[PDB]
Amino acid sequence: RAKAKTRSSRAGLQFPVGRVHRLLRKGNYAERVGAGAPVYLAAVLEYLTAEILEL
DNA sequence: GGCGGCCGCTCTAGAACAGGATGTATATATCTGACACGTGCCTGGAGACTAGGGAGTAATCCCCTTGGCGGTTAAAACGCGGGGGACAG
Repeated sequence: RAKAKTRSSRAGLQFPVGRVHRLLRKGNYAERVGAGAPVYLAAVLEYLTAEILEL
C-alpha cells in the first residue's frame, strides 16, 4: 500500500475521476469502461463548469 | 375704368422643448440566514495482485462506390402575358 494519490491530481483536474468511473460502472452503461473515459468525461465536465461559472 | 398678378398680413398647426409624475436605481442601518471554514469521522477509491478476453493488428476477399462515358426524353431555365394578391393607405 503506497501513497494514495487521486487520478484527478495526476491529470491536473478537480472533478473526481473515481466517482465518475464508479457512476459509469454502476450505471449499467457498458460491460467495460476504459481508463481514459472517466478522465475525458471529468475534463469535459470541468471545462463546461469553468466556462459556465466564468460567464 | 376694370381686372390679373404680386407681396404683405394674419390664421393655423407640426414640432422642438421644458416641467410635472411616479416607479423604480441607489445610500446607508440593520437584520439575518444560509456560506463556507473547521472538526470528526468513515466509507469509497487507490496501490497492488490474479487472471483472461475482446480488440490491435495482420491477412484475405469480395464487393460496391467512383469515375466515365453516349442516349434520350423529362425537365430546368429564359421570357411573354397577365393576374390576382401584399401591402400602403
